[PDB]
Amino acid sequence: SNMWVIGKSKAQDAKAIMVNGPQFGWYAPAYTYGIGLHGAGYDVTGNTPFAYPGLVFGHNGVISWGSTAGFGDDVDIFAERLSAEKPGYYLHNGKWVKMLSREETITVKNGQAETFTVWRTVHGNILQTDQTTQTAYAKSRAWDGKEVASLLAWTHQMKAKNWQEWTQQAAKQALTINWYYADVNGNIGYVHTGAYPDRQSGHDPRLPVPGTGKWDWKGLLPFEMNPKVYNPQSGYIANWANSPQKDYPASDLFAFLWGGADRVTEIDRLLEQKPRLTADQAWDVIRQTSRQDLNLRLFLPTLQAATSGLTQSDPRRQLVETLTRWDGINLLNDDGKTWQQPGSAILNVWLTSMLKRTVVAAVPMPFDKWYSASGYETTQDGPTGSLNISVGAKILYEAVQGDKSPIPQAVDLFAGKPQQEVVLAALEDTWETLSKRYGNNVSNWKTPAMALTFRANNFFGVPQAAAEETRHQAEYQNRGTENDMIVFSPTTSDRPVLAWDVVAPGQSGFIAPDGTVDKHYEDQLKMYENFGRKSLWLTKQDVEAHKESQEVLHVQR
Amino acid sequence: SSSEIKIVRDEYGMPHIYANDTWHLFYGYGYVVAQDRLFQMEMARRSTQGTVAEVLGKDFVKFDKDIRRNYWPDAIRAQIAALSPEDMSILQGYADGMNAWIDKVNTNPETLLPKQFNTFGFTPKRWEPFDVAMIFVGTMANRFSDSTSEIDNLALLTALKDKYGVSQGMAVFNQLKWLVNPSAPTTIAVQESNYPLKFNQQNSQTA
Ligand SMILES: [Ca+2]
Repeated sequence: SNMWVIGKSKAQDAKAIMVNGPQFGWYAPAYTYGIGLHGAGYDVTGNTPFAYPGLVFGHNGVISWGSTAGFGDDVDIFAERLSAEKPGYYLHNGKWVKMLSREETITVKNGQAETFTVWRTVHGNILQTDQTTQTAYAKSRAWDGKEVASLLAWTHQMKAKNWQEWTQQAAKQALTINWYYADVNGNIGYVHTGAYPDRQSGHDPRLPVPGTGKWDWKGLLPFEMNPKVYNPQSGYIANWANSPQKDYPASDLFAFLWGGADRVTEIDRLLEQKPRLTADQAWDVIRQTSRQDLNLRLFLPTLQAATSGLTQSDPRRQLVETLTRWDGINLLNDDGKTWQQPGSAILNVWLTSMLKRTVVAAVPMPFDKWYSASGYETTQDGPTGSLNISVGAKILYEAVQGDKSPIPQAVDLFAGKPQQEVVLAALEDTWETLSKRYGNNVSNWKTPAMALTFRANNFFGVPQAAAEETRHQAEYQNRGTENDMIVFSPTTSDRPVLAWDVVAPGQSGFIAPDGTVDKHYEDQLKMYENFGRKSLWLTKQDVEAHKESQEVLHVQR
Repeated sequence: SSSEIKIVRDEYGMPHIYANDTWHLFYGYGYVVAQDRLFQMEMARRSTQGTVAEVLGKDFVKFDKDIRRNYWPDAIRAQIAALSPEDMSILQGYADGMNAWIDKVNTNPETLLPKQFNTFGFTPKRWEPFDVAMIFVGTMANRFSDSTSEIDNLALLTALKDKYGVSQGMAVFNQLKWLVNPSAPTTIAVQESNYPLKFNQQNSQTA
C-alpha cells in the first residue's frame, strides 16, 4: 500500500495534495465501497473496504485522510508452561491458572459437522501446543480489547476539522496502521497509529517470551511514543509499507524487513525530481510506480562494476548494457502479452541465481527456501497483491553494499569468493537460460508481461461471486486496489477541495435472478486500466447536479 | 423529518445518505450496502466468523476452524455492550438498514434476490451489531493487524546456532532478520524525530 501527501511547500497550484493507493489485491465485486454520509454531524465522501461504518479513504471538505498498513510489531507469542498432571492449566505468577475454553461446531454443507475446542490464557488464544515439551503458545495482541474502539475511532475521525481533533481519534485507533492527514490550509500530517506493548527490559520482540509472569508486558506505551509528524520540513509524506521513523522496529515476520533496499525510494525519486508537483503530476506517480521494476536501481551498479572490464562481445556485458539503457519502466508490446524490454526477465533470472548462490546457501534447510524468491513470483492470473523487493534480495543488497551497510555480515554470503566472480557466474547462468529460450538476438526477445485479475474469491480464498465474474486486465500495475486523490485550495478553482477516486469494477455487484447485471457492475473497469478517475462529490449542489436516482425512506427506530 | 432518510445515487451509482440522527444515517448506509453488495457482504460475514463450510462444503472446514481459533467472540460482544447509546446507534442503525433491504429481498426473491444465492443454494439472513463489527474486526484486526512469525523465527535461530554455534548463529539471525537497520528509508526524516526505545537483540528473555 502506498501514499504520498504533498504539503504547501511542495504543491503547485494548490496548498496540499493527498494520493493514496491501498493494496489489498483485486476482486470482483470491488474491494471498496463508494459512499457519502451527510447529517448527524457528518459531511463526508470517499470509499472504504467492505463498506465499514468509517471511511478509510475520504474527506469532509475541511480535512482529508487515508491509510497504509503499519506493520509495527504489535504481536508477541507467550510460551505457556503446562503440566501433564493438570490438563487445561498453566503456570502464571506462581499459581496454576485455569485456561478459558469454548466449544465450536462447524456445520458442513453435504457433510458431517466437526466440533473442536478453542483455548485462551491471560496472554491470548492458544495457537499450538507441544505435548512433548508441555508448552502451549499464546498469541498476545496489543490491541486485544480495543477492536471496536478502533472501528469507532475510524468513524469519529471523519468529523475532525483540525489536526488536534483528528489526532484525538488517531490515539483511539489500536491496530498497526499508518494514518495520514491533509487540510484546506495546506497542513499535512502522519501518525503510525496503534497500541504497542511496553516490554520488559531484555525482551527481544522477534522471539517468544516465557508465559510464567516475569516477561509479561508492563502495559501499553502512551500515544506520545507513536511515530508522528505534522508539517515536515521536507514538504511531503511518502510511504510504501516502509519504516515510519529512524530506530522504529518492524513486524517480526521473517519475510518482512525495513532496510537499505526499499521500494518507497521510487516514490521519493519522483517527488524530488521537480521542486513542486501539480495534482496531475502527483496522480501520474501512480502510473510510473505501477510500471517500475523495483530491482533495477538496487542491482544495476553491482552489475555495471562486475562487467566493466569485459570485451564488447561478452554476453554477460551485453545483458548489462541492455539494462543500463533502460529506466525500468515496463510497457506492453502491441500484442498485449509481452513487454517491450526484456530487463525484468534478465533481473529475475540473475537474482534467482544470485540468491541460490548466496543467502540460500548460507541458511540451513528448510529455512533456505524463505530466501530463494526473487519477488517476480506470480501466476498466469498475475500477482495476487503488490510487488516488492524480496527478503532475500534485501539481505543480498546489504551484502553487495560492503562496508556501506550497517548490518554486520556475520556470515560472508559470498563464501570467500570475490563478489564480482559470483555476479558474473549468475550472469553466465542468465545468458544460458534466456538465450536457449529466446535465441541470441536480445533485440527481438519478447518476454512475458504480467497480467492482472479481479478475482471472484475474496482475500480469504472464499467465493464472493461466481467464477465467471472474474475480470481480467492485460497490464499488471503495482498500484492501489483503488486510488483516490484530494486536492486542497486549488488555485484553478474557487472550491476549497477537489477529489477523485476509482472503484473497479464498479459500485454495484448486483446481478438479478435472470442474469441481468446492474448498470453500475462494470463501468469503472476501463477507467481503472487507463489510469482514469471519477469525481467524488460532497456538497448538496454537486450531488444534485450529478444525480441519477433518489429514494426517500420514512422510518421509526 | 427525524424519520426521513434521503438516498441520492450519482452517475456511477455511488450513494449519498441524508439523515438527521446517528441511527438513521447508518441505517441508510446499511440499506444501500445491502442493495449493492449483499452476496459479497454475506460471504464476508461467513469469512469473518468461520461459517463458510455451512454453505460451501468440506473444502472450507479447516478455513472455518482457523478463523474461530483466532478470536474470542464473547470479548467482542462485551466491547459492544460497553458502548454509549450514540456509539451503539452506528452499529445498530447499519444492521437495521441492511435488514430492511434483506427483508424486501426475501419477500420478492423472484426479482430481488442476487443470482449468486440461487447459484450457491441458500438465502440471506438478518444482521446484528456484532456481525457489522466483525466485518471490520475479522478483516482489519484478525487478519491485517495480526502478523507474527515468532515460533518460526525461533526455529530458524535454533537451526542457525546448530550450524554456526551459539554466538555466530545469533549474529547470523541478526543479519537475516535484523531488529532495526539505520539505512532504512523512513517516512519521518531523522531531522524531525527518531524513536527513543532500544530493544534487546539477543533473545535475552531465555538467557
Ligand atoms: Ca513480536
